[PDB]
Amino acid sequence: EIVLTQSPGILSLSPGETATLFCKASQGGNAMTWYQKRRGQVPRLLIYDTSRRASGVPDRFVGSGSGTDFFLTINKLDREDFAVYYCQQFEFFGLGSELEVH
Amino acid sequence: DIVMTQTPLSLSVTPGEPASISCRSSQSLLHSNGHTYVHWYLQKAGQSPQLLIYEVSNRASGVPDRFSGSGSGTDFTLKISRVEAEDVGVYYCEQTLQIPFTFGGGTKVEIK
Amino acid sequence: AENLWVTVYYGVPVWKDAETTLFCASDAKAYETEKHNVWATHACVPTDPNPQEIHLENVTEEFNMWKNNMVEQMHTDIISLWDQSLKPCVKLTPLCVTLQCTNVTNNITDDMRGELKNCSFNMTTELRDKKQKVYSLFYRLDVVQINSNKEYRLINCNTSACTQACPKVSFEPIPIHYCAPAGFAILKCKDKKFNGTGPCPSVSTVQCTHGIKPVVSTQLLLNGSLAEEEVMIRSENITNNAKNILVQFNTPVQINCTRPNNNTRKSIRIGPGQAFYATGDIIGDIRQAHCNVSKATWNETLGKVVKQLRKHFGNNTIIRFANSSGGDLEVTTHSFNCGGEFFYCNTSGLFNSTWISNNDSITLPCRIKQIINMWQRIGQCMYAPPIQGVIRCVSNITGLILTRDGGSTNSTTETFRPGGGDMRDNWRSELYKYKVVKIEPLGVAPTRCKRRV
Amino acid sequence: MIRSENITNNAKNILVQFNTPVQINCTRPNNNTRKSIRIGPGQAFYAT
Amino acid sequence: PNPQEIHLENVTEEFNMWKNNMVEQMHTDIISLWDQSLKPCVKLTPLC
Amino acid sequence: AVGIGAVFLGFLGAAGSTMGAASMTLTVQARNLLSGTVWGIKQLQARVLAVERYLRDQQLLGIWGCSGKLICCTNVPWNSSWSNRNLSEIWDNMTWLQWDKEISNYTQIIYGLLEESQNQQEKNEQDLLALD
Amino acid sequence: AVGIGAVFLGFLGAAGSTMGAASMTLTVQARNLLSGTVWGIKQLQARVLAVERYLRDQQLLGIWGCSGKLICCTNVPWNSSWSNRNLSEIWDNMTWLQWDKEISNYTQIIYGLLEESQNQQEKNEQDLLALD
Amino acid sequence: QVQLVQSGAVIKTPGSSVKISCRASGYNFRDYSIHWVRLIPDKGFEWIGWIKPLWGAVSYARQLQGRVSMTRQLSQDPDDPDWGVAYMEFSGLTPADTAEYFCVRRGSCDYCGDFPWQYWGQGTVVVV
Ligand SMILES: *[C@@H]1O[C@H](CO)[C@@H](O[C@@H]2O[C@H](CO)[C@@H](O[C@@H]3O[C@H](CO[C@H]4O[C@H](CO)[C@@H](O)[C@H](O)[C@@H]4O)[C@@H](O)[C@H](O[C@H]4O[C@H](CO)[C@@H](O)[C@H](O)[C@@H]4O)[C@@H]3O)[C@H](O)[C@H]2NC(C)=O)[C@H](O)[C@H]1NC(C)=O
Ligand SMILES: *[C@@H]1O[C@H](CO)[C@@H](O[C@@H]2O[C@H](CO)[C@@H](O[C@@H]3O[C@H](CO[C@H]4O[C@H](CO)[C@@H](O)[C@H](O)[C@@H]4O)[C@@H](O)[C@H](O[C@H]4O[C@H](CO)[C@@H](O)[C@H](O)[C@@H]4O)[C@@H]3O)[C@H](O)[C@H]2NC(C)=O)[C@H](O)[C@H]1NC(C)=O
Ligand SMILES: *[C@@H]1O[C@H](CO)[C@@H](O[C@@H]2O[C@H](CO)[C@@H](O[C@@H]3O[C@H](CO)[C@@H](O)[C@H](O[C@H]4O[C@H](CO)[C@@H](O)[C@H](O)[C@@H]4O)[C@@H]3O)[C@H](O)[C@H]2NC(C)=O)[C@H](O)[C@H]1NC(C)=O
Ligand SMILES: *[C@@H]1O[C@H](CO)[C@@H](O[C@@H]2O[C@H](CO)[C@@H](O[C@@H]3O[C@H](CO)[C@@H](O)[C@H](O)[C@@H]3O)[C@H](O)[C@H]2NC(C)=O)[C@H](O)[C@H]1NC(C)=O
Ligand SMILES: *[C@@H]1O[C@H](CO)[C@@H](O[C@@H]2O[C@H](CO)[C@@H](O[C@@H]3O[C@H](CO)[C@@H](O)[C@H](O)[C@@H]3O)[C@H](O)[C@H]2NC(C)=O)[C@H](O)[C@H]1NC(C)=O
Ligand SMILES: *[C@@H]1O[C@H](CO)[C@@H](O[C@@H]2O[C@H](CO)[C@@H](O[C@@H]3O[C@H](CO)[C@@H](O)[C@H](O)[C@@H]3O)[C@H](O)[C@H]2NC(C)=O)[C@H](O)[C@H]1NC(C)=O
Ligand SMILES: *[C@@H]1O[C@H](CO)[C@@H](O[C@@H]2O[C@H](CO)[C@@H](O)[C@H](O)[C@H]2NC(C)=O)[C@H](O)[C@H]1NC(C)=O
Ligand SMILES: *[C@@H]1O[C@H](CO)[C@@H](O[C@@H]2O[C@H](CO)[C@@H](O)[C@H](O)[C@H]2NC(C)=O)[C@H](O)[C@H]1NC(C)=O
Ligand SMILES: *[C@@H]1O[C@H](CO)[C@@H](O[C@@H]2O[C@H](CO)[C@@H](O)[C@H](O)[C@H]2NC(C)=O)[C@H](O)[C@H]1NC(C)=O
Ligand SMILES: *[C@@H]1O[C@H](CO)[C@@H](O[C@@H]2O[C@H](CO)[C@@H](O)[C@H](O)[C@H]2NC(C)=O)[C@H](O)[C@H]1NC(C)=O
Ligand SMILES: *[C@@H]1O[C@H](CO)[C@@H](O[C@@H]2O[C@H](CO)[C@@H](O)[C@H](O)[C@H]2NC(C)=O)[C@H](O)[C@H]1NC(C)=O
Ligand SMILES: *[C@@H]1O[C@H](CO)[C@@H](O[C@@H]2O[C@H](CO)[C@@H](O)[C@H](O)[C@H]2NC(C)=O)[C@H](O)[C@H]1NC(C)=O
Ligand SMILES: *[C@@H]1O[C@H](CO)[C@@H](O[C@@H]2O[C@H](CO)[C@@H](O)[C@H](O)[C@H]2NC(C)=O)[C@H](O)[C@H]1NC(C)=O
Ligand SMILES: *[C@@H]1O[C@H](CO)[C@@H](O[C@@H]2O[C@H](CO)[C@@H](O)[C@H](O)[C@H]2NC(C)=O)[C@H](O)[C@H]1NC(C)=O
Ligand SMILES: *[C@@H]1O[C@H](CO)[C@@H](O)[C@H](O)[C@H]1NC(C)=O
Ligand SMILES: *[C@@H]1O[C@H](CO)[C@@H](O)[C@H](O)[C@H]1NC(C)=O
Ligand SMILES: *[C@@H]1O[C@H](CO)[C@@H](O)[C@H](O)[C@H]1NC(C)=O
Ligand SMILES: *[C@@H]1O[C@H](CO)[C@@H](O)[C@H](O)[C@H]1NC(C)=O
Ligand SMILES: *[C@@H]1O[C@H](CO)[C@@H](O)[C@H](O)[C@H]1NC(C)=O
Repeated sequence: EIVLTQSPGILSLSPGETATLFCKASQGGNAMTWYQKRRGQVPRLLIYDTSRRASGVPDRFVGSGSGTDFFLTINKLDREDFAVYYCQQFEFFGLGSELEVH
Repeated sequence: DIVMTQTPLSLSVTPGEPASISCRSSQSLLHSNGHTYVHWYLQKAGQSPQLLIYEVSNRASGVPDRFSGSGSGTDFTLKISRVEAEDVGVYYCEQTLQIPFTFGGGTKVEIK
Repeated sequence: AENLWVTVYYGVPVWKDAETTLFCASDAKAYETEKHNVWATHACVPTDPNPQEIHLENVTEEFNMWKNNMVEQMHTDIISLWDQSLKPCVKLTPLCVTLQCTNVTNNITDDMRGELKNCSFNMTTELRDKKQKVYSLFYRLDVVQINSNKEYRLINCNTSACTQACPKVSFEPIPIHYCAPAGFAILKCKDKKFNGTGPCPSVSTVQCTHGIKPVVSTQLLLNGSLAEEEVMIRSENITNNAKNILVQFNTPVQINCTRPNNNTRKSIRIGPGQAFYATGDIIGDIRQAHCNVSKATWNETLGKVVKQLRKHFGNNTIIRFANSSGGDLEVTTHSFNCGGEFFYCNTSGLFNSTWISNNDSITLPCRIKQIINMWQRIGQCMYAPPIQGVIRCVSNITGLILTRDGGSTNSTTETFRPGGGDMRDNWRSELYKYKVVKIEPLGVAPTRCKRRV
Repeated sequence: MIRSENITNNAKNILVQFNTPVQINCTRPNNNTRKSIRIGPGQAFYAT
Repeated sequence: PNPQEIHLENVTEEFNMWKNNMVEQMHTDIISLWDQSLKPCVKLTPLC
Repeated sequence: AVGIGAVFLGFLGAAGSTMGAASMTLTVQARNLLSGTVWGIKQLQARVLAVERYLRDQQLLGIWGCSGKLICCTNVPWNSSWSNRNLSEIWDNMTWLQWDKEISNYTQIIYGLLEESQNQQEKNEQDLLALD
Repeated sequence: AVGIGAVFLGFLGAAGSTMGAASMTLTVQARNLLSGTVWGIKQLQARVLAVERYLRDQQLLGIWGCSGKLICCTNVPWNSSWSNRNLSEIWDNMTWLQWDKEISNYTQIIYGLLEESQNQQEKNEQDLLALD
Repeated sequence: QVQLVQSGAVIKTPGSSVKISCRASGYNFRDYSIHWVRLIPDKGFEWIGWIKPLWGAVSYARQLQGRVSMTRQLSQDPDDPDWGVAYMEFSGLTPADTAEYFCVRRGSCDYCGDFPWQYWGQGTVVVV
């Protein structure tokens, strides 16, 4: 089975800054998807195929990396973006990192 | 009238980092004869403007690869790859597709 | 010297990838059978002898079979000429009458259930005033209960009145040679080791493909295009669970499907010149239609595909099989055609094993359905008529259509399961060698000559 | 702009085309719930 | 008008009228346009 | 004997060979470029796409100096911003499919250059003929 | 700079200009002359009317001395009963649409004169080549 | 647009069997797969299985076999052929199975696997 490990756990910041999110796989040569779930809402898609964007996603969301390392860098943090962020490869999900205000 | 808008207003660039100056027209600039009629000019303050990039994604007879032209219809980007001390000045975007010829508002680049 | 000049060159070998409309080439030997006993034997083009399969030395070409076209066009037009052979045939509207059905005369045991219903109804004759009282026979998968007494109706009578199929035409597969039009070549990959994607370093150009048999089987592909040396498995991302693994194996496994009821036909007249063929009496015994494969041959073939599957999932992996967990009647079953009647078998004595890294026949109990809703369109079906006598065919199982099982645990086993699904996956076992390129002459190259004045 | 054929003819229409638009606001205020009557096999008929 | 029927002097040509074509095509299409003039016309089923 | 099937190749025969051996036989790709009730309209829209895209290549060829000559020099110089390759390699090093990737940006600049270099040469032929 | 959209006109661009400025650019009307279940037959009978009336003009051009040369002198003299105009005017006074009214009776006399003046020139080229 | 409407929340007993509708509308239902994702607290997301609704070919997870069953119902009328409904019968519940159940769908995206699910359901919470 592919297992996915999210690094930072709770990443607390302030709005306006830039956060990175590093997710580590266990099988190289695949895609990646990044799911954002706010508090008490329906989750939404951000990234697929490690680089592209969903329908109606601002261009401050960008993800890169290949092999077994995959980064999701968010520039110019809003107040809405403090949510849980999920990795997903083929069926397996990460446990989810959390963004909190400072 | 067609509008030539230039982004950004002014850039303070480091020598070596790739710089980008963008300009957008009101419509596409591809003509049936086979050339894209979007141009780019260099002007020093107190000096007459000189042509840099004609028929974009092709260099002129005297400019190196420090300047580049790319983009598509209605979206034009001038890319300055390697910055020298002589790279400072005001750049202009201008169309030679239709009459009249409209110019950009001007993009100043200075030294740090 | 350095004053190089442009010289154009017309008629120069280069190609780009493209997609345009291809056409048939039916074999000329099948032209003797008169006036469309199968679809598309007068409609499209007579073939050529000895097609110029010519090698292309020192050529590599990036093939693909999953994002390939011409298996999308082949699914499109075969739907369309299936509709071409039903517009002459008789619409079967006045059969939607409230039937009255009893058990067929048979030794009704409580363990078994009635496979054939009697269903005597009323139907107009050729005169508009009189109404004859005729009887027929119907399978249990064609009648539902209108709810003392017990009166049924046809299953498709809700929402889709649909045509008969004329017994002049025949549903047998004839070969179809797809040919490119003028200005387009068809590259054929001659590599004996070639999965789905990837550069094929030995190509060859044809103008017409080899004989493709359009068959309709969901699982257990039939009658076509065995492999060269090994048993080749091929997919998209093999760590994905929604993309089928089209196994295509090397030696064929002979299947022996039959139907042993005699099933005498009779003709009920709907109106003026519109006959309707219903099965009358059945002579002999009421026996279940089945299929056979040799257990010594089939288990040996699963011994091959369990070796090549370990090349993608590592060794010491306990590979097991199962029997297609759920679905409709045409995907949980081995659904195929045989002589003009539509068998739905039960591959659950086949795909049931487990394998660790260290003369008799298997009988598959099939069942027959008469109305047919291939490709699941909204307002169509096709009442296939009965056919006389015992029906028997012999086919080669050539490839399976497996599907992995989407685990999320730290297990070792990988329970593969068969599943038909989309009908395109049958034709991707025939059109993976071929891509279609567009010949693009009129190149340009610099050399040292100038047009003198 | 008004435009016609012979304007001293009476059988040729005068296609007036005017310059600023006049906004029309047509409506129908019945709610008019639909229902489906089945004619036969797969032939629905929608009646109010 | 006036189709150019023009002579061919010093020309002999091996004709045939029994294995001739175009009397086979003429029988083919006159059957077909006889069927073209019956598809608009009314089917006469309820007279039986 | 004389006449063998070895060097007398077929359609797309030299498709991997170098340009100096592909321009030896260009006629074999040239002559197989035109010849070779709803599935008759799949025959019609396959035929009038073949004769249309053949005439389109015979028109772009026609308005340059090359009517049917099939190999012809021209007058435009070869600007090294296009290809920047040596001459002594690209007739025995590369192959034609490797060339078509190497130049595909710069077509429709060459095709636009060729028409003006012909029409300038066309009327200048008339001005030479008009004075005498 | 070099390359402007002023004098580089488009399709039918010089349609009111004089003949001496319309014959400067004839290629722009030349190249936009071929390229650019019942409404597909409105596509078919629009396409095979375009490629047919293009070939008809390429045949009447072909059987004169002008294969694809697009401007070519000939040998027939200009009888003044046709036009009776001065030469020094009709390249800078008139325009092409004013010319097409001024001559339209006398075509199919010129088109008949051009074929015989070519075929006489064609076999006389052979009789010069045959004796030597 | 694409809309997936689920069913309301339920209260079940250990040993019962839920049924969670997922009515799809706004696209052709005979083309795109429908998956089912269960979101458990303290465990993250978890997959269940898809249903290719042309015929109804399903495939479940490995650790949920024998306890889940997904059927579908198509739209058999040519006056309205886009809508449809998928189901899920999750049998043999447990107090360790109380979670939120989502029906998803892949995006019409063509560079895009079956798993990057674009449009989601509203979410059905199930308490045991
Ligand atoms: C595709 O093909 C497969 C393979 O045959 C089919 O699977 C079989 O389905 C049948 C029907 O459900 C199964 O038959 C049933 O088996 C049960 C288990 O049998 C064991 O236990 C009984 C005592 O309980 C022993 O006598 C027996 O020897 C076994 O040890 C039985 O309990 C069932 O019998 C009960 O029901 C019948 C009918 O009501 C009564 O007559 C009986 O008296 C009793 O009450 C029944 O015999 C069979 O086991 C399956 N095969 C397997 C699991 O390998 C698929 O069904 C078929 N596909 C489709 C779609 O049908
Ligand atoms: C299942 O497996 C298949 C194949 O086995 C994978 O499909 C390939 O996926 C990769 C990566 O997603 C694709 O590569 C991408 O190609 C795009 C198109 O490039 C075309 O043109 C080039 C040049 O001619 C060809 O070499 C190429 O093959 C294509 O034909 C590019 O736009 C992409 O670049 C973008 O993404 C990368 C990485 O994010 C960035 O670095 C770039 O800057 C750019 O943003 C990329 O190169 C490839 O085309 C796919 N097809 C094939 C046939 O290989 C599936 O991804 C895989 N799926 C899963 C879920 O695992
Ligand atoms: C895989 O390929 C095999 C190839 O052998 C194929 O088996 C053959 O199928 C054909 C037709 O599908 C069978 O041919 C029939 O043979 C019987 C007995 O000879 C004939 O009576 C049949 O004629 C019938 O049809 C005529 C026209 O409709 C009627 O006028 C006539 O009265 C009959 O009703 C027909 O010729 C053939 O017997 C088998 N078997 C062999 C060994 O050839 C098999 O069907 C293919 N599998 C699949 C799934 O397609
Ligand atoms: C389906 O049900 C029908 C309706 O009963 C069956 O048809 C009828 O079967 C009976 C019994 O065989 C026939 O009756 C016999 O007729 C002969 C000749 O008239 C007579 O000598 C016998 O004494 C007996 O009466 C009957 O003719 C026959 N047909 C009709 C129209 O009633 C039919 O057999 C059933 N289907 C199958 C497959 O058996
Ligand atoms: C794949 O194989 C399994 C065997 O492991 C099949 O399961 C068996 O299916 C039959 C019929 O579906 C079941 O018989 C009936 O079960 C129902 C209740 O589900 C009952 O009402 C009937 O009286 C009868 O008992 C049988 O119990 C079941 N066995 C097991 C162990 O699950 C399955 O059907 C096969 N799949 C296909 C597509 O053939
Ligand atoms: C799928 O594979 C399994 C495992 O091989 C098969 O289960 C086994 O089937 C055999 C044959 O019925 C059972 O043998 C027993 O034989 C005795 C004496 O002949 C008889 O009294 C029993 O009633 C039974 O037939 C064996 O116990 C059984 N094993 C298990 C664990 O169930 C299964 O039959 C295969 N499926 C099909 C459709 O063949
Ligand atoms: C076929 O038509 C006959 C003739 O009408 C039907 O027979 C009658 O049916 C009605 C309605 O059930 C009864 O009230 C009459 O008593 C019947 N008469 C006779 C002589 O049977 C018959 O029901 C129709 N259907 C079938 C299946 O036979
Ligand atoms: C059309 O008729 C069919 C046949 O009865 C209907 O299918 C059954 O509908 C009942 C509703 O009470 C269900 O309980 C059965 O399970 C259905 N049968 C099957 C095989 O699914 C169908 O619902 C009717 N309507 C439409 C729109 O098809
Ligand atoms: C089909 O074959 C090709 C070529 O062998 C495979 O492509 C490479 O396979 C290796 C094997 O792990 C990967 O590491 C590479 O990333 C693949 N791509 C490239 C561009 O080298 C391909 O994986 C095979 N596909 C299947 C389903 O087996
Ligand atoms: C199926 O039933 C038919 C009908 O009886 C059988 O055909 C008969 O065959 C015998 C000799 O074989 C002839 O004398 C009869 O005239 C035939 N009857 C008809 C109606 O044709 C046929 O033989 C049976 N099938 C098999 C395999 O025995
Ligand atoms: C399927 O049926 C065919 C023909 O009915 C079988 O082929 C025959 O097999 C026997 C047994 O070895 C031979 O004696 C015959 O010569 C074979 N005939 C032909 C025409 O091949 C075949 O063996 C059967 N296969 C299975 C698995 O039952
Ligand atoms: C089923 O398999 C047999 C065995 O391979 C096929 O018979 C071969 O047919 C080809 C076609 O010309 C011959 O070249 C081989 O010599 C045959 N082999 C044997 C052992 O007879 C048969 O064609 C396959 N298909 C069908 C429909 O029966
Ligand atoms: C449309 O406009 C034209 C041009 O202005 C008109 O043509 C002339 O109009 C005058 C006005 O009285 C007449 O005396 C002339 O006889 C017209 N013809 C010519 C050739 O000069 C035309 O009448 C206008 N039509 C309408 C309906 O207003
Ligand atoms: C027209 O009538 C329909 C039918 O009552 C109204 O639709 C209802 O709207 C209420 C809330 O607005 C819902 O609770 C009902 O379920 C709806 N019924 C149906 C059948 O959809 C509709 O609102 C009316 N039109 C207007 C403008 O009020
Ligand atoms: C007839 O078929 C029904 C179908 O359920 C069955 O229950 C019944 O036992 C059969 N036999 C008789 C005599 O009704
Ligand atoms: C199937 O074939 C393998 C191959 O060696 C053999 O070992 C085994 O006994 C066969 N029979 C089974 C699994 O019933
Ligand atoms: C699995 O076994 C085969 C036996 O042929 C061997 O070649 C292969 O290397 C083994 N796999 C690994 C990962 O060692
Ligand atoms: C063609 O242009 C694109 C961008 O305009 C560039 O990426 C590519 O490298 C160019 N092709 C060649 C052969 O240089
Ligand atoms: C052409 O001929 C007609 C009568 O034959 C005559 O009226 C007309 O004036 C002529 N055209 C010119 C331009 O002279």
